[PDB]
Amino acid sequence: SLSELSPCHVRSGRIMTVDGPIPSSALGHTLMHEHLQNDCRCWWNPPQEPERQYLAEAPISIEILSELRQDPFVNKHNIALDDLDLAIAEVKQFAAVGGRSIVDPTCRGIGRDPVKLRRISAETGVQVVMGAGYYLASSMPETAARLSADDIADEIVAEALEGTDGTDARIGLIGEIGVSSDFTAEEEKSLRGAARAQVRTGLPLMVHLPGWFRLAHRVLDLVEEEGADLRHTVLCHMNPSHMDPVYQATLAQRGAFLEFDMIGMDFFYADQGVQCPSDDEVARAILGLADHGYLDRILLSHDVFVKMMLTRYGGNGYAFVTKHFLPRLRRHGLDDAALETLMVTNPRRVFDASIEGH
Amino acid sequence: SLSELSPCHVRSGRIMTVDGPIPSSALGHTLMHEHLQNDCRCWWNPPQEPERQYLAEAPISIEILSELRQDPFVNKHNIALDDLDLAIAEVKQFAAVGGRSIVDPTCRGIGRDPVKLRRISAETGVQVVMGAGYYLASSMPETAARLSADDIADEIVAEALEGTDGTDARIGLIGEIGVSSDFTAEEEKSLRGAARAQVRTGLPLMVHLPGWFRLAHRVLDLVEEEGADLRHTVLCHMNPSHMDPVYQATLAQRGAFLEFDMIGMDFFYADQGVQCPSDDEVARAILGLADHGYLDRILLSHDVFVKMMLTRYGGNGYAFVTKHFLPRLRRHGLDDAALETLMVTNPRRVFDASIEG
Amino acid sequence: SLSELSPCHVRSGRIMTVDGPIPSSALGHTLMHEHLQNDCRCWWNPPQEPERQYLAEAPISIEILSELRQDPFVNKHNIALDDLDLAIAEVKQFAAVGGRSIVDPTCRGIGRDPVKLRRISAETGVQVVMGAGYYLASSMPETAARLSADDIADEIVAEALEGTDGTDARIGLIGEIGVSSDFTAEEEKSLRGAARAQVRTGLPLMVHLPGWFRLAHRVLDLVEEEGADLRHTVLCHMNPSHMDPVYQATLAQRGAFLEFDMIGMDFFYADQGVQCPSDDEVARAILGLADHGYLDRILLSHDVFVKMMLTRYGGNGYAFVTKHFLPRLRRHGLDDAALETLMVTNPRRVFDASIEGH
Amino acid sequence: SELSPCHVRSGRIMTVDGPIPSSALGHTLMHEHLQNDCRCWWNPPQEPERQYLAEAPISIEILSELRQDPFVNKHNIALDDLDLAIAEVKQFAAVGGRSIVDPTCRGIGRDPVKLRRISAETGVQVVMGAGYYLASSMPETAARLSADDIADEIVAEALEGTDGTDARIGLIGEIGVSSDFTAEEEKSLRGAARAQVRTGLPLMVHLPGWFRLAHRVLDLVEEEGADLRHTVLCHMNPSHMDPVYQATLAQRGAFLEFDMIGMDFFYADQGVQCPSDDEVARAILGLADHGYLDRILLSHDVFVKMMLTRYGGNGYAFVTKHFLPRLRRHGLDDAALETLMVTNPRRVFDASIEGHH
Ligand SMILES: [Mg+2]
Ligand SMILES: [Zn+2]
Ligand SMILES: [Zn+2]
Ligand SMILES: [Zn+2]
Ligand SMILES: [Zn+2]
Ligand SMILES: [Zn+2]
Ligand SMILES: [Zn+2]
Ligand SMILES: [Zn+2]
Ligand SMILES: [Zn+2]
Repeated sequence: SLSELSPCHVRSGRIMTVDGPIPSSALGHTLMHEHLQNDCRCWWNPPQEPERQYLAEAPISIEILSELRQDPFVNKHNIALDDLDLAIAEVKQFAAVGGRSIVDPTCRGIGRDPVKLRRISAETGVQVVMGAGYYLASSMPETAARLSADDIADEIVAEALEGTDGTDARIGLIGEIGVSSDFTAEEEKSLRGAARAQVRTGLPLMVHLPGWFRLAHRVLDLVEEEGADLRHTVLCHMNPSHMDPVYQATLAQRGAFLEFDMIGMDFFYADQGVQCPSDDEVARAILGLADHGYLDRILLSHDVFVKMMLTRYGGNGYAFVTKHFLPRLRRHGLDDAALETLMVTNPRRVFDASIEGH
Repeated sequence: SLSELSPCHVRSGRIMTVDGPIPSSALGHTLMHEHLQNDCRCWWNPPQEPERQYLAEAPISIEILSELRQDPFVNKHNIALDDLDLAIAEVKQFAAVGGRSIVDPTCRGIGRDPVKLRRISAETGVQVVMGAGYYLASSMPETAARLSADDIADEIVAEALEGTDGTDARIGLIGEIGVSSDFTAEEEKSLRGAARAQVRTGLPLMVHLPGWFRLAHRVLDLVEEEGADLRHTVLCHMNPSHMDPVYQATLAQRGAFLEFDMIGMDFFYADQGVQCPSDDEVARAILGLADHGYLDRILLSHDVFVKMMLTRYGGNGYAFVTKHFLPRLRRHGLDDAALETLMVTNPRRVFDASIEG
Repeated sequence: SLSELSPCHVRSGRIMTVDGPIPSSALGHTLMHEHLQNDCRCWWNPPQEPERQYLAEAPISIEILSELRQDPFVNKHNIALDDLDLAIAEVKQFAAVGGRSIVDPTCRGIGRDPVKLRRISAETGVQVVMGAGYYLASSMPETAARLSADDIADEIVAEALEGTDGTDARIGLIGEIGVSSDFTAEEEKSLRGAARAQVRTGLPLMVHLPGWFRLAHRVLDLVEEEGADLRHTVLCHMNPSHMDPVYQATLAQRGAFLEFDMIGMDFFYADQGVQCPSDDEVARAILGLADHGYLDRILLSHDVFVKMMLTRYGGNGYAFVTKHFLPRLRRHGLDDAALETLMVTNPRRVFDASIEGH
Repeated sequence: SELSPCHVRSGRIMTVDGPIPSSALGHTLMHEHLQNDCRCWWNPPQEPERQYLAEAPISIEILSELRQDPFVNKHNIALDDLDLAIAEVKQFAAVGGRSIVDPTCRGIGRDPVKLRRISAETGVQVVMGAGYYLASSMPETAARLSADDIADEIVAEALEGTDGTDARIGLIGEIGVSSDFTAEEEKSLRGAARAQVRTGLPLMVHLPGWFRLAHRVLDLVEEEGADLRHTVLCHMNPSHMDPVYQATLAQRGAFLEFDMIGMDFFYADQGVQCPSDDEVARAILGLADHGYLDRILLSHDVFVKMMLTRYGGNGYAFVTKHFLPRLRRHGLDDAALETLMVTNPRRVFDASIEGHH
């Protein structure tokens, strides 16, 4: 009969960062979905072609970038953000263009580390909000199998109230819960646990979608069924469904945030046989959603999750959305006020339910 | 006329390479539009902000590739393909995947050099066809002002029959004739001279178009009134108008080749404020044209023209179309017969009028 | 204090017809929006060109139908359904093809008459449901100016519980509430009173939209803030917005019924300068709405409201949707189950909240 | 030696009342039937509940049903009321109409005697067509006829007379091509095409509007050596949603005739629906936007009694009185309306008229 709400629940007016609560007004210019450190080794796509073996063991170098872009998971070096010093330098680029906060949804199974997040936040001066929960079935630890939906919910609640991974750092978002195109029983159990935790903690809920598929409405049905708040639920990886305006708009209508977290990402995922859309295509979709009154549901990010996405390795880094995509949205007809809404007001809205709509 | 026809005119069944004539059947798997060596200094886009000054004088390195992709012309090192050894290595990648010939439309003003082409063909074993004529106005030498359209046609005729740039290497195509969005009086004179040379030499004609505009029909009107053969006229840079199927299909109907020579190029040209389309968007356009029966008018290439487009500098190289785009077209529905038509039959059709449609 | 619910509220399982309550299961094959008798003289479009003067005064004859189709409101004889015997014969055609019920939304200002409706239901054997409330501004009674939103709600509640126009006939639907492209303060007051009546009586709410505009979301916003049930709110005249799938789908997602009540109407309204879409264009829009999972929100009717729409005058009559449009929907891809859903299940859903969705 | 005295390069047009300079054609309807017989398309109702729609004369109370199955009514499928035809045509002259091209040919009731009565009484100039229509309407005698025999007949009607009169044809046309494109219809079309070469008159071809046989039709016509720039493709209305199909046909040089303006019936016998005027207007705008305004023709194809104002139809003045205003609402200016109703019809019959909007 005790309340389990986070001291930084959506009706508190505060946000839980790895360094403690901050007023929602201090969030400022924000990147809603970025990985600062992680481990994607489980997604390694072994080259079966004899001609393509050199791509697996070699460290990222300028001469192999083209091939990596057509199959980023083929390279072992690429699939792990484990360079803290580089992470710090790359994040400083964001801070250099006004960046103030970063939401890191790296959860259980893919390298979440509060100790490392605090080091980055302290050295960069950029505020960091940490996520929680379980990812895709393949990344789930041996122990998850014995856990019930409520057991998973309990773990999340504890991280929002007590601490995480043996530290007193607490989460500020229940996030990047894995839902694959197969939407396995494990994943459903995981999502139900996250949704129940959303109700118990009052924290925003972020769900990883299989972007090239269309399970978003089924995802929201489940969240809604568990009693969670759709207006504080974020649907990740919307970029690939840019050509389905009805799909995207009806989702926004239900209240969920539509996160276009793949800005700048243009890879072809050989494994899945899917292509990331262009920024122009995404820009038009965003323009369409805004024209239909859903501007306050749109979120932008890069979803940096591999080394080749850092500028040091030829990538766009964490300052690309701010430096290059915003000007592109301008070219598509969006005004300054809209840009402020996208990078500042909407992120705040995800965490603060008292913020008026658009 | 007759005496001025190239030994390899479009009704000869032969093709003129920098190393001499070859039967059209020997052309094989081809890239219709690539620059092996060139000079694009005249297009350098000086960095306005003193904060981007480093992007101008610094050499290309993996750490600045993102910025360069948003403004390729800001970097001086990037705007000139001048390393022959690298050109040779990059071209071998194409040969390694079945590549047999490359058409280099580098013409006057942008660094055409028959000696270097011959070295590349010698060391790679890849057949090279050399272009000719004048490019965009800003690249034209001061001596071009004195030339009449006929004088320009005469120069082209001489390179088709006797030699080029002080060598005995003869051209096998007229082109990458520059037409800017402004279509200046000089560019018009240049194009008329090219069209007249097309009639006189009987060689294919290739025209550079400002891809983000829609001047193609005006271009064909002029080529046609000058008496040139539209069925052996190639319209370059069609990638940007992928969203205008009527425009593209009507051009194909008139008989011209639609060259999607920007496969793999995804830069944002800041100077002009235009964006290169994605390969998926281009693939859909190609499928559409084929659905309407215009498959025999489609050509593919990369238009490699700056350093960052080579694999050595993080780019796609000359083997990308073959290795990665053909599979993409396969994913879109084109069968193997169609891929053979695109990389072998069509290129042959450009140079040989006897190939059935 | 004390309940004001109609004996046939949406959770009653019954429906109020001019002849009393009937189980919702008895509604059957239904036309959700038809006028059996009405008066549209206040919408006459006088021909400025003296050459077209003859069309204004002349009676409807086969010789001038072409001209009338290009400007229906030019003819005085056309803008009033006043022949009860013809109405009865025309309605018998609907019954002749399986029709069981008709919903007549003719309200105050446009000729609502419970006496006539009863004679029609009596002689045709077709069940008739009567609407209520006020229509567009220009048709509103002088007295409506003094009425407050609550007074309007009170009038509607009285017709749902006691009787209407001096009779004991009670209403079964609240509506064909007028909302013009101008959405005047009076129309807003009218709609607010209607929505309050929806909450108090529990009866369905039907709203007239200026189809060629996009005010539907603003309409639902108002019905929503007044506490009314969007799930039993019908948005009329959706046909003209067939080319705006995002707009239509997002309205359906909010829960409102999308009424394509202009089936068969292909006139050009000279006055407004608007053109009625073709049945093929509408069929495609309907297919799309269904493809997106909104089939249970789709309603179909003719909105017969002028003499020229009756078969006697060369028009389609009341049996057109059933005899000709359903087959067209089949040619487009809909099966008999879907057709059954459109003409029976959905109409029942309008009046009965116990009907399962999907 | 077989050119009509009013061939397309003569500057003249052959009407049923003799030659007239092309400049005299004026405001014209390119495809209308003044008198005809469509009894062969009788679509009798096999259900008792629709038996009344068969032998009953058209009346106001059955119009809805007829619009859903035009051929179900006997009275409706024959324009045999000359007095009514005159009255209806006068409506067209009343709004500026000067000429009407009647493509009614062999098999569907062509009658020079009746056309002359109509022209004399209304003051409207009439151009008469020729050739054979759809397979199901060809006479038994056409079976033995070879393509050349068919062309011979057309030539005689162009130079000597028609059906025993001295009235001569001014257009070869409304040649029948069904969705099946039968052997007999192909022979008919080849004969028409050869006659186009011999007489130099324009060629008009009936197309199964809901299909896509136009390019195949133009292929045949072209190989028979006929003039594509004076070939008219009828019934383009139904392919309005295929801008590439329509634009490419226009690029080949043929006229695109939207002769079903105002026609909104559902042909139960074919299971096809006539498009709305708004949809057609959009298609016309698109073609003009891509520079094909000079290839666009408009008409009603009045061919059954219910299409006459007396029977609730639109009559022969609808295009002029109601569709032009619709085109204006869509964005076309007055000069474009002049181009559509006067200049283009003249272009059909006169090759000396230069192109453009
Ligand atoms: Mg002979
Ligand atoms: Zn993810
Ligand atoms: Zn992620
Ligand atoms: Zn170029
Ligand atoms: Zn080039
Ligand atoms: Zn209404
Ligand atoms: Zn109504
Ligand atoms: Zn016809
Ligand atoms: Zn006809």
